[PDB]
Amino acid sequence: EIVLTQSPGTLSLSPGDSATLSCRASQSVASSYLAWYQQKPGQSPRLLIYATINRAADIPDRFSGSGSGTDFALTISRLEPEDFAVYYCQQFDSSSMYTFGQGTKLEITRTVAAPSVFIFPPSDEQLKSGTASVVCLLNNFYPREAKVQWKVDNALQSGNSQESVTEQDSKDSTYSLSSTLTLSKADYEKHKLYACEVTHQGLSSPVTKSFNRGE
Amino acid sequence: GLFGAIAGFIEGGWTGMVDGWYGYHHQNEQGSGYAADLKSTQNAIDGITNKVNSVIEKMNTQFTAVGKEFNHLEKRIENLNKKVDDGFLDIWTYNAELLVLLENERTLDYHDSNVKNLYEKVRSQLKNNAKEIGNGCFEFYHKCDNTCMESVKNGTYDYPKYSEEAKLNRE
Amino acid sequence: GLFGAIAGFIEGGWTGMVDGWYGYHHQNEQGSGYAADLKSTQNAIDGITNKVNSVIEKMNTQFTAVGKEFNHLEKRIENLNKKVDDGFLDIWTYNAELLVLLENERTLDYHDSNVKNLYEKVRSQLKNNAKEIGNGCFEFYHKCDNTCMESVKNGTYDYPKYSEEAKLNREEIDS
Amino acid sequence: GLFGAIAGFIEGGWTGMVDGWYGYHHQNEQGSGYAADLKSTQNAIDGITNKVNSVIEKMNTQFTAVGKEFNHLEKRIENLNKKVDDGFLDIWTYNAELLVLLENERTLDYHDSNVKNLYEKVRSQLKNNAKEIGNGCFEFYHKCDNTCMESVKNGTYDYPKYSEEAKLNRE
Amino acid sequence: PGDTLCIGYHANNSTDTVDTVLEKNVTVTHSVNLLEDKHNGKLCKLRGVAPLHLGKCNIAGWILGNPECESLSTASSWSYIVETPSSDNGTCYPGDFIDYEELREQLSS
Amino acid sequence: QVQLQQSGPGLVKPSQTLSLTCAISGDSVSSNSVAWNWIRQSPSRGLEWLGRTYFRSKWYTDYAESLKSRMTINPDTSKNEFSLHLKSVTSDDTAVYYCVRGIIFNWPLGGWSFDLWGRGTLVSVSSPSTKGPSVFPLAPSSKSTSGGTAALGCLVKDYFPEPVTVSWNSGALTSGVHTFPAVLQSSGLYSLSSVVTVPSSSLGTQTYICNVNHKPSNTKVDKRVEPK
Amino acid sequence: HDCNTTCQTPKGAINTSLPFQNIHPITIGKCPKYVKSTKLRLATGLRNIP
Ligand SMILES: *[C@@H]1O[C@H](CO)[C@@H](O[C@@H]2O[C@H](CO)[C@@H](O)[C@H](O)[C@H]2NC(C)=O)[C@H](O)[C@H]1NC(C)=O
Ligand SMILES: *[C@@H]1O[C@H](CO[C@@H]2O[C@@H](C)[C@@H](O)[C@@H](O)[C@@H]2O)[C@@H](O)[C@H](O)[C@H]1NC(C)=O
Ligand SMILES: *[C@@H]1O[C@H](CO)[C@@H](O)[C@H](O)[C@H]1NC(C)=O
Ligand SMILES: *[C@@H]1O[C@H](CO)[C@@H](O)[C@H](O)[C@H]1NC(C)=O
Ligand SMILES: *[C@@H]1O[C@H](CO)[C@@H](O)[C@H](O)[C@H]1NC(C)=O
Ligand SMILES: *[C@@H]1O[C@H](CO)[C@@H](O)[C@H](O)[C@H]1NC(C)=O
Ligand SMILES: *[C@@H]1O[C@H](CO)[C@@H](O)[C@H](O)[C@H]1NC(C)=O
Repeated sequence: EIVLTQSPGTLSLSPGDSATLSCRASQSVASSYLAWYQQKPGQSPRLLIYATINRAADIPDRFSGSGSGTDFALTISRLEPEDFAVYYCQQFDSSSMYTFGQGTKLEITRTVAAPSVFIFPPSDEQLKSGTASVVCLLNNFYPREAKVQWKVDNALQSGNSQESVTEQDSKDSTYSLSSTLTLSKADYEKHKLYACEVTHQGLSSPVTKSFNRGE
Repeated sequence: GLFGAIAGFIEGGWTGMVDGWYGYHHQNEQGSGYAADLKSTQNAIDGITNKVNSVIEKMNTQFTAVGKEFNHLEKRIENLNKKVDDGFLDIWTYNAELLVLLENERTLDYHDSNVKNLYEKVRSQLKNNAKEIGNGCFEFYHKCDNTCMESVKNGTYDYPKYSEEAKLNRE
Repeated sequence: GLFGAIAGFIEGGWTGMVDGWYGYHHQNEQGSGYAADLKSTQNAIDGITNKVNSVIEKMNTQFTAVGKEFNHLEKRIENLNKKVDDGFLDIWTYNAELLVLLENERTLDYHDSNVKNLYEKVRSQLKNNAKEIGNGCFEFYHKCDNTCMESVKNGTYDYPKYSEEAKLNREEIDS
Repeated sequence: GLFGAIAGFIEGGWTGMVDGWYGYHHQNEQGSGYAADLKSTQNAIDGITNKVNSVIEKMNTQFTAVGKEFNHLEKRIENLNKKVDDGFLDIWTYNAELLVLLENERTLDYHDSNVKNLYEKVRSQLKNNAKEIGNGCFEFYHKCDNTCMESVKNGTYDYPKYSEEAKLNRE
Repeated sequence: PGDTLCIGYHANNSTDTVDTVLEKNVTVTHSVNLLEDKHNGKLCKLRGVAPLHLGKCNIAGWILGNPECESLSTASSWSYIVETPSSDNGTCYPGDFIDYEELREQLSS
Repeated sequence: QVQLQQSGPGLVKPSQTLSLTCAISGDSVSSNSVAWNWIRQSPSRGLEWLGRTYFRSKWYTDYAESLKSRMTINPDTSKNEFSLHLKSVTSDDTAVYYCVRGIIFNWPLGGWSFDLWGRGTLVSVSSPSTKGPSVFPLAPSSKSTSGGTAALGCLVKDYFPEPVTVSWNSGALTSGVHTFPAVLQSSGLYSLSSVVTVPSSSLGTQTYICNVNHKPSNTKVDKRVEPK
Repeated sequence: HDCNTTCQTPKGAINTSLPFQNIHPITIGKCPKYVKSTKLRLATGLRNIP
């Protein structure tokens, strides 16, 4: 019944900066029954603020909650490196008892960097078994927002490719992306030109890596 | 109490309703259970929280040392200093004692008022579609599903909707 | 008052009912007369007693002599001792006056609450078998002998026992 | 408030009613408009005026001079003198702040009481000759001209006169 | 035998009692304490500045330099002075310390 | 002080009843002033509260109206634990499940908050039986030059269940290695790609081998990658 | 002993924010008001009736 909508989805911010995370509800929320949670990478959630203003146990002074009625907020005054985590708001009503938000990610990063792109045709070993996987690789880019489309004989593929994104790197804070175009051997040999197009913020114009079957 | 609801026409309280201070207990064809009214609970919480803070924080003192030292030829002003210290002790003890005595009565009435008013908001909605069976309970003259229950609590019970069915069941 | 019963819808009080603070005045075939509701009276008594005691008891003092004597060269601290006694006088006077004012208003509202609460109990017992004629009385729609009266004053009024008799005498007057 | 009329079942107040604190707003065949109930306003005024005066007038003080002078060898009784001043300062500031806080709550509860008490007086006159439509309004089941309106406001509504007419309009 | 809906309030295992103007020992579901009746039993640093402990001496002996208080390492600042009920190493040569009480009120901090 | 230990099957056949238990240390399952909950976390459906159990001289339960039919929470006072029972399990129910405590009505005042969160038990539901991985090479070449370095890798396709561990040259090469998280293919099996960047001069002269371990099937594969 | 406090009494220190105390009338610092009371308990909830 009561839907909590946080914003922004991802929040890019350098260490030491001041962050404000908002949480807007579809209806009025009881001030006392609203809470905040922090989920560090790989660890379980952890109570950060309850009753909209009250820090939980062992919570540094950097964290402070605010709001009332429909709109709430969570402000961090000075970001420590250990504050790279996901933050969730949570509310209670007597109809939809416990509802959360989709959570804001505090991506502690900057310094945009474009990806190097590599393409890998299917191996002859895999073709013998009847399947054909073409892998397109995006290496060490930032930010994550990147478009990867497939063109087979300059016809745009759709619904037959899976992407994967690595977690944020610990040294240069970049990402890596792999898109795998999986189709049958019959469809693979039915065409000639296999291309992978990348549209990223760091690239002035889209970048295409391609090859011809049997080459 | 003064409003005559808590320990009054509502005999006891519910150890089951754990969501808040005031709420409802329903049962119908499709289940039963407790549910607290958060609108009135939050108002009491926000109100009581402001009341405790007003007593604590309207007390502000400055740095002072009470220890004064007087020799054997100053027994007069030593007894004067004792009269001042003993004078403040008598006042602050009588004030704090009477304050907590009086405001504990007021706070228990405030919770009695909220239960009374929460009861009247339900009565003035179910004018004759439900039966005041006493003990702060209403027996409906119609089938009230979980959709209908959430509307009485919400304060949006549709009287003209169920007036048709409740008229004939009253016989 | 605040609850609108003392000098409210109940316009006056009774001198003939000397048994207690609150009570009943019945009128039926077997007789009439006053009688006090001891349960509601004993509560007001115990509470008011605890109120007056808590205002007197929480005042505890020690053995003190206020008489301070100073010579003609100690006029300064002589005025300081005056300021101390005069300061306490202004405080204890303003506190005592405001305490009696505020709690007398509360005490009178406390009786008003109890009278109103007694009427609501009798009304919530005689839901359909009696007629609220105002100013604190109920007209019965059925025979109510002394056995019926002492069951209303005591809290065991049997509604289904007289529900049928009162139902017939009700639509008879509606015509 | 406690009695649950102001900000309660009477959702808001009227900027139009400029004659008093409490009053009515009728709507009948020959007119409609605001009008204050002066018997309930005059009592509220006399009550509140007596309360504000009783707070001020009980503060009866005497001619006094606080300024005391002490040389550099009397810093012990000087700090005693400051402990008396800073001590009286802490008592009067706490009492005054708590007096205004606690008595404002009683004042607003007093108005809420007078509004609910006025409503419960109009309801006891129009027993079933009018429909309690909530929001502190009555809808009449019969023709109520200004002679009838003025009879309710001043507290002389003749029930048997309009009981026959209202009997048939209940339908 | 129809549907019902009751209005009610909270109750728990709470055993706390409060005193009201009309009734003593009133059991409530929640309460708070306004009176502090606990102490750590240690003379601490007031205003973050440690106090001055005189040990076996009193101020007269400390300020004049009684041979027992020579071990008292005098710091540069303190918030309050600490004596003991058994401190009696003051004026070892009998006499009158003039304005002794006023000097204490000057050295207190 | 207070601790929560979870246990239960990590894989569920996609028709049967999901069962999980949560044993408590330090606090009491039959304690008042608290309430014991279950909450799951799926990347598709966010944080979902499931149900709660509390004892107030009597056992109560409250379930989410989204399921409201297939979930049950049973306590056990003799062992001071409480368990979960989610019947008619589908792939929507694949998520990480937490047991968690509610602490409402403490000073400063009121407010239902979750303070104690269990470690978390990931419960996947899947039809396929345990199956080993196939490993194919991602061969570099000229035209794989992006600047002055090239990229090569290994494709670990069609294995079940999680996880696989991919190391390069038995751990000798760690700089520039990206082992992507596994993706769930439509077949029900998983797929995983692992890449690494090396200078172009090393292709024809060095030696690069990726190592794949799938211990749930006792499968270990070592594959060499050579250019075209 | 080594500890910080805003209020100090002869028999020990008081770390508190309540307006009243009954430890010792002789205090040094921004201290609460000493009172002869032993229990000043302020109710916040309802009258408990299970
Ligand atoms: C409302 O107004 C009428 C005016 O007709 C008041 O009626 C008179 O009341 C007095 C007592 O106060 C009687 O002595 C008169 O005989 C009544 N009639 C007349 C024509 O004066 C009436 O009292 C007012 N309402 C209230 C509650 O006093
Ligand atoms: C208040 O109660 C104190 C503790 O006694 C216990 O609790 C009360 C509620 C009763 O159940 C009693 O039987 C219990 O022993 C008493 O020490 C104290 O005297 C009581 N107060 C007064 C004014 O009597
Ligand atoms: C509850 O009341 C609000 C009042 O605006 C109304 O909008 C809503 O439809 C009602 N029902 C529910 C289920 O919220
Ligand atoms: C009076 O009250 C008691 C207790 O509720 C009850 O047992 C009794 O029947 C009542 N009536 C009389 C006449 O005692
Ligand atoms: C309260 O809790 C105690 C716990 O020791 C229990 O023994 C007792 O029966 C409980 N009583 C009530 C009235 O809740
Ligand atoms: C006392 O306060 C000072 C700051 O004035 C701080 O450096 C010190 O660590 C504190 N000591 C304790 C025991 O808290
Ligand atoms: C005050 O005392 C409580 C008692 O447990 C302690 O937990 C708290 O840390 C103390 N605060 C300070 C500032 O010493």
